[PDB]
Amino acid sequence: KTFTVRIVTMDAEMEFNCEMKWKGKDLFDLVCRTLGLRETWFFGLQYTIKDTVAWLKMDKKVLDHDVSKEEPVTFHFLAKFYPENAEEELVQEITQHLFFLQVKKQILDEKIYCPPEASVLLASYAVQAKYGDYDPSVHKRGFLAQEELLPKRVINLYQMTPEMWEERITAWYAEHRGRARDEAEMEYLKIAQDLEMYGVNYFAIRNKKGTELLLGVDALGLHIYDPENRLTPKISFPWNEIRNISYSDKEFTIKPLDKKIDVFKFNSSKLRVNKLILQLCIGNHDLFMRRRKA
Amino acid sequence: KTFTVRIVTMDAEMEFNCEMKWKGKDLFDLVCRTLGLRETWFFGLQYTIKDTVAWLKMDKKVLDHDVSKEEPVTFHFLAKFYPENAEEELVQEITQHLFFLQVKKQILDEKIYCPPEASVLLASYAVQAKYGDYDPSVHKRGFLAQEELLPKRVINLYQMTPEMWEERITAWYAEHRGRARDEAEMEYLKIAQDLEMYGVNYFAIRNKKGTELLLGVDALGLHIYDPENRLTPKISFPWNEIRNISYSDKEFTIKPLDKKIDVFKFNSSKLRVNKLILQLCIGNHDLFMRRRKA
Repeated sequence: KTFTVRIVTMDAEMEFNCEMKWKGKDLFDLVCRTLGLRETWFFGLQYTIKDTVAWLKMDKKVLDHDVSKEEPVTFHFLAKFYPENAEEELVQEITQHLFFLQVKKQILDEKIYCPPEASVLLASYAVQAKYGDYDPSVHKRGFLAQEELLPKRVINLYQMTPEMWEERITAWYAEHRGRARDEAEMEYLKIAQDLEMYGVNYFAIRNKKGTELLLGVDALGLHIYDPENRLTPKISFPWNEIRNISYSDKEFTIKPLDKKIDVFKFNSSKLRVNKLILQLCIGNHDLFMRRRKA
Repeated sequence: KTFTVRIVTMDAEMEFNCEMKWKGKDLFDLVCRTLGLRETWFFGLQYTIKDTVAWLKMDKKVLDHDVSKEEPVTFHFLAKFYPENAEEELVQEITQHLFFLQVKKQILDEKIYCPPEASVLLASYAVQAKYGDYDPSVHKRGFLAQEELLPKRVINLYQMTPEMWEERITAWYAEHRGRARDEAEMEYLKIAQDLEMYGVNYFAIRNKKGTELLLGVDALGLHIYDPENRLTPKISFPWNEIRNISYSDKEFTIKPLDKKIDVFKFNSSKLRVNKLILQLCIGNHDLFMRRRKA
């Protein structure tokens, strides 16, 4: 027969009857159809193995994955890949909305570094999206007292009173009058996507000299960071300038298209992490080309 | 022989020896070459007839123009047309720079409406472009005291001292650390180009019911505004939807390509103004078509 699956989006949770033998693709397609989401290339169904993220594979039976067999089998529907320009690439409202909620949560939880003035500008669009137009007759002093709008780190950097933080957000909010909810969420993405950590998946690696570094995998390419600086990578390899990315035991090899550049090798200890790195490299390389033409 | 011509750019003033019989084209080309400017189609050499703007005509002798002959004969080198997409179309540093200075002055002079928070963010990029990275050891409280950074309109909307505005501007300025000066000017333009009044030439007109209205001519088309609202036009005629634009006496006729829409007629009495409207319509329409390979 079927087994119950619970799907958690950034919006809500829902359940479906999964045919005991369906593959990831079947379940994934059903979720996307239900949401009315056709820009499917950015999304996946996430589960966790130990303390590492993993994504359902399209060509593999759902119950063959390393997931609890206990009903309901639960997956989180999330963006696995990010566009380079949200305004250009995200055509549907549902798609824009789900990116907005996912990225906002990353900002509020300090997964993406966001400086204070940017955080206030972002909060003002989140307020527009939720409340609609500012109206001083309805939105009186203190109207935002129970809303989570800013990263905690930002409060630590400024020594302002509750009233002054509210005023700073309101000031920007007042200038968005006339903007529809969906527009506000897109404006939010437009600002967020310029943040240096936006859309980057970081992994601890070691180069051949044994130096601890971070690998960043993103929509633009593969990047090497010093561990103390997640903002600006020291080396970048654009997706269209990489010939091959292979893995064997704890070692990855980045093969440049330009033969004048030597192959770049690094090590990564966890098998489950390496599997994820490969998933993200293949997918990002793919979308990079798709978004460019072809 | 020659006569001295004074050319005023947004950067500085310079003088040239203009041959007694040179045409507009000769003097314009000399100015562009001197600036190292090849993206010349956006620019012209401006003078004033009574209270109205006028542009040097390329095929007419400089001295046959209705310009004061008191040496130095003076022209202002200015953008007459604006790109639809500044980041894409303004490729040379000089072109970007001249656009940046001219639009900034429009903002500071209140020719383009700009709300307060936007004004501060804009100012912060103007500061990055002028001073380079924020350095608190050099840029002490008060370092911006003699700079004109915000529209007077904005300053007068609040009870804030110059030091308080400096604080707001500095907070943003601090977040631009690492941005090159030319890049900061482009960031300024990207924000400015989205302001509702950006790039619009306005003219007082009367429709056939005798109603006072404003004609807006810009890179995208022709627009009809209520005089009390220069931000949002009530009617827009995109350039690719207009057959032709002409006038006879004080009457202009806009002829839609969609025969289902009646021609739009309006009056404008000042001949000097009507000549300017025509030039701006022809040039904008022509550039719009050319951007679209037609």
